[PDB]
Amino acid sequence: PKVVANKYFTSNTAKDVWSLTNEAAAKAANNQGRELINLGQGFFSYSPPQFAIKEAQKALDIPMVNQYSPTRGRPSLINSLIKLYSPIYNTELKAENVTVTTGANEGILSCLMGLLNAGDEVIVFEPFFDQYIPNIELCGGKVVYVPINPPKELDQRNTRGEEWTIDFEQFEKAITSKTKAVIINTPHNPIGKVFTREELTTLGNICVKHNVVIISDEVYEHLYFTDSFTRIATLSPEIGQLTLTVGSAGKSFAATGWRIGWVLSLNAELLSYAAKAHTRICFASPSPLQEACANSINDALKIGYFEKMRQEYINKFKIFTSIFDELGLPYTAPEGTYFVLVDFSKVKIPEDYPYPEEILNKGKDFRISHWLINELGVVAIPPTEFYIKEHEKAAENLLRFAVCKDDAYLENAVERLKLLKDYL
Amino acid sequence: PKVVANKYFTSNTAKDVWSLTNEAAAKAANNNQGRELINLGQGFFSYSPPQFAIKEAQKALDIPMVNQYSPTRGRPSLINSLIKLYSPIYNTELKAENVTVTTGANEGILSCLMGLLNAGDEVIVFEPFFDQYIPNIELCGGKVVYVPINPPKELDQRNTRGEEWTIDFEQFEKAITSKTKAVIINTPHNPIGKVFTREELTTLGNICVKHNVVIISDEVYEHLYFTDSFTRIATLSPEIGQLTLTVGSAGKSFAATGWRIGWVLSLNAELLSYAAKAHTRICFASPSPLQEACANSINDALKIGYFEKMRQEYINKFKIFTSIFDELGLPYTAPEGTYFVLVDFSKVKIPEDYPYPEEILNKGKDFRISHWLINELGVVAIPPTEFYIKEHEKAAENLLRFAVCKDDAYLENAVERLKLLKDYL
Repeated sequence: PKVVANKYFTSNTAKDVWSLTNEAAAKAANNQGRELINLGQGFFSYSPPQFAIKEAQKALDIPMVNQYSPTRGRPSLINSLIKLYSPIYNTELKAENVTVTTGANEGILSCLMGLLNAGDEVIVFEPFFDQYIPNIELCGGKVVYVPINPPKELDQRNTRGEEWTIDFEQFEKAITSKTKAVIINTPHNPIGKVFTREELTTLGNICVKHNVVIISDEVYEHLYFTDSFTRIATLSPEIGQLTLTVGSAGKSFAATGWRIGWVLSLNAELLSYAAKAHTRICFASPSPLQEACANSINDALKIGYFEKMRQEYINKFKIFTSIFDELGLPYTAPEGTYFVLVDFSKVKIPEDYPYPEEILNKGKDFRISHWLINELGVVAIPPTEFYIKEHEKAAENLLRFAVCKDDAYLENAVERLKLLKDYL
Repeated sequence: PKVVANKYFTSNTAKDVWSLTNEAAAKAANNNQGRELINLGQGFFSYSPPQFAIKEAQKALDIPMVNQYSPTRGRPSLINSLIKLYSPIYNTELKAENVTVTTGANEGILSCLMGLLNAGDEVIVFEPFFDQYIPNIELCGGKVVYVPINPPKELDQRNTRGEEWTIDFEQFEKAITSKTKAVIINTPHNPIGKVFTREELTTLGNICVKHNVVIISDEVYEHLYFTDSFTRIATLSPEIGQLTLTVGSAGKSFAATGWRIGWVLSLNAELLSYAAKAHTRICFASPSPLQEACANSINDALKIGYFEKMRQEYINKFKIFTSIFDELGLPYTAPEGTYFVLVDFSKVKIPEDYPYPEEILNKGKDFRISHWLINELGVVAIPPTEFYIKEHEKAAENLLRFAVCKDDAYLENAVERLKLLKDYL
């Protein structure tokens, strides 16, 4: 039959970067004698820590833990979060300041749905997280894009996080009477940038001045390599009253398939809206995993797991970034996350290399990623997918690498990438 | 500060049935002083899922990658078990493209609606409706259109059958416009317990193919039926199947409501793809360990007759429970499926001046009957008028919904307490 479906889906038919990257990989395994090395997957290749696994198996042995949890979450998990974040915020947080969602992505969607009215505007920073766009638009929202500008020096030397910056003048100028909120991602995916207390302080105050809700995506909150990680909500009472901070159990415990997340806010009424939306979207989040997470947070604090994970990742990047320092390719040292942006502009690719008709329209990186897969057998992600075409040139030379793999895998990627010397 | 939230939530402020019932049970626990309350208002199991499912779940957690994101449409393993389970039921060798895993049936129904709806579209629901249907439809820009499932005229004279509750199909078809995108059919029905027949579903389906209206069949209770057969509308005719999206629920099938794993199937691959795309944008991927647990639990269930075992177990639960209404002379609609039962309380002599909170004076009568029952007997039941639009409400104003998804002992204890109704004749 000829059913008319939602126009939002029928009018957006283009393959996305995963779909296109998977096809290229699919075919490049032709590289025979070689196994493709995938650094394009933004999720861990290994298992969650054993203590996490054990808590989940125990939880399943508790009859009612297998049934619907209260809509805002299991008290046990809301309590482990109260315990964990109360010291961080300097408040004796209560249940009203916490709400559990089915992962950070649906937690963000719950924030957007509880706050948006047809026509409303939401600002996002480029390179943005792919899910942000449909979440906002599916809630009747209009997306506004202000870039996280690269360093002019981006492709001559290795850059830092604080070198990618937002034009807070340009940002305060995108705010209108239709602006309901702004999504801020720190540590940033894919820049790895950890927004500073002042970069964040300015934003915070701008928004309280313009009464704009701050939806803060802090899923990589535990994965930072700077002396400190600043939470914009803990900056100044007024900012905190306008901030909804999202976290992820999956990214925290290397269990992306668990689908447990949470949203915290000092402004309980603001939060009630995300909570009510969550109730109407998912109703309740996975029960056995909520209990596992409640106990894992405690197991984690007791054994210094987060610090240990941060060191493991400092190591992983030491292993990985080394070949780029050797090859001469600049990159922005990650301040957090397990993502790294490498400039491939200096790589000499045949000006007549054969690319699919599907990517000639795309920015440069889509072709670089394609070549790299067919020629070196290494999968990397082109970041211009997280841009609006007109703001996209500032990164058409970059590639995103995800190092959430075990050390050995990373070292073998470094060896394969030595072939990048056959192209200066 | 002063932030304008979504008006949808700021406009719908009234307390729902759950809040009211819970409150009433609170102030009533005092009085009931030495009497524990009997809660038959909870629509979810009070016990653990079968030990075989529990074990599949703990085992699944030991496979590393099973703890990371699963493919957006579902883990192949679960899709395979679903293809294996339904291919014989349908009459096709179903493929991955006819199956899609969602985070429970509720969010799968939402995914279906979000993939098909455009601003202004209309979706028809049948009263009494499942609660989540309304916001799911409206949050996606839909306008809900209500058509009641009419109760038998003998409803409060004698026990009735699910088959006696009927949709007025001329009224239904007459409610279809060019704006009508889909209709939601829930069978076995929550809460009548009605198992729509092959004939009821044939006529419903033929009407839908005639007006090109998508059928969203909520069949989470597909395994919990007491009739000879359970008709799946999508298997009635190729034309009906092409307009149908059928929903299932791992939590309702395996007594595991906290797992949040469901699925949507359709012979129309393109129709299904829209539900899948929506799911991808709503939750991205469903819980991985539990999908794997479900993949295997489905295989275990077929090799041990688990679904048949649970049907018998529920036939017994109702036999235990309904027997008191037979002895008391209170008519009910014998359930044809589900673990819900609608019982008529119109005969109960509740004092005409009995006090009720201002909050429920405007509510259908059943809300007050529920209030009274909690206070005077310490038994919790839900007023089904919550699942009606006010203008169609009357037809169920004398009913109370009970849910027997409790263990036999608890049910037998409920029966003993309910004998007290004898004093109110």
